[PDB]
Amino acid sequence: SSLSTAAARNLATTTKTVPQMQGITSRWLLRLLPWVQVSGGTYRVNRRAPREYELSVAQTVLRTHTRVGDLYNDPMNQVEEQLKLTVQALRERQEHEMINNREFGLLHNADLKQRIPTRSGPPTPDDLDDLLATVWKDPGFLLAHPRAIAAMAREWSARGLYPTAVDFHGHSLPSWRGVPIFPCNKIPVTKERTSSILLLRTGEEKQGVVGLHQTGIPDEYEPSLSVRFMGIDDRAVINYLVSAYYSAAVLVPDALGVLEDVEVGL
Repeated sequence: SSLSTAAARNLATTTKTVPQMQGITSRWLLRLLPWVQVSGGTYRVNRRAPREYELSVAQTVLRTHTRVGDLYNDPMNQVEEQLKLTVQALRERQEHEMINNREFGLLHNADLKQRIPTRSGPPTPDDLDDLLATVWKDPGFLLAHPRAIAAMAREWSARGLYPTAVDFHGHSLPSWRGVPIFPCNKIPVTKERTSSILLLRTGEEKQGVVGLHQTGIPDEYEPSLSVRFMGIDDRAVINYLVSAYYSAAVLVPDALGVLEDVEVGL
């Protein structure tokens, strides 16, 4: 019964699948942020000396054995799958740097007048209204941690408020006064169980937060991402350099607002 079935499997093929990554998340900042093309890796912003923006690089070395690249290509190209997973990891760390970097990160490039605290510590609807009023000109969307979103929803339930869920493209999302709320785990949660909420206006024509990249680069794989052969070493390992160029820019101080010290709760 079982032995016969196993023996039969010995002459059959199993259905496998691409390696599955638990880490892969919904990189909402990359999808929502408009991307403006820069030349020479430099972008000038005339602010009321102009600020200079240099493209940062997220790069890594992909090492693949020569045997893997030669033999294991029958059902699917293993070097291509390794490249896809490498690009996915690159995009994840890009999303992390768009928020947490000390040079162009959103959490650190916010004007001191635009950062506001919470009156009591939980993210009450009053704090949401204050955050909305900070960026009062065409507010694009809110970005928060899942714990933060849970905390705001518990304040809504405690106050007897059921906010309408906006339908953004094919996705239904929570919203506050028409402003869609997007979850992002890259936003830090401190050991005191506190986080931050970001309200953004997006667009170059609206003087909002934009993303900076450079498409067209040579040896390009995906837009603004390039893969280059580096060589084979004495142990017969093929090395590839994969590089993605990216930056962020807030055109005017009022395009970004931060609600700070949000008590998400344990």
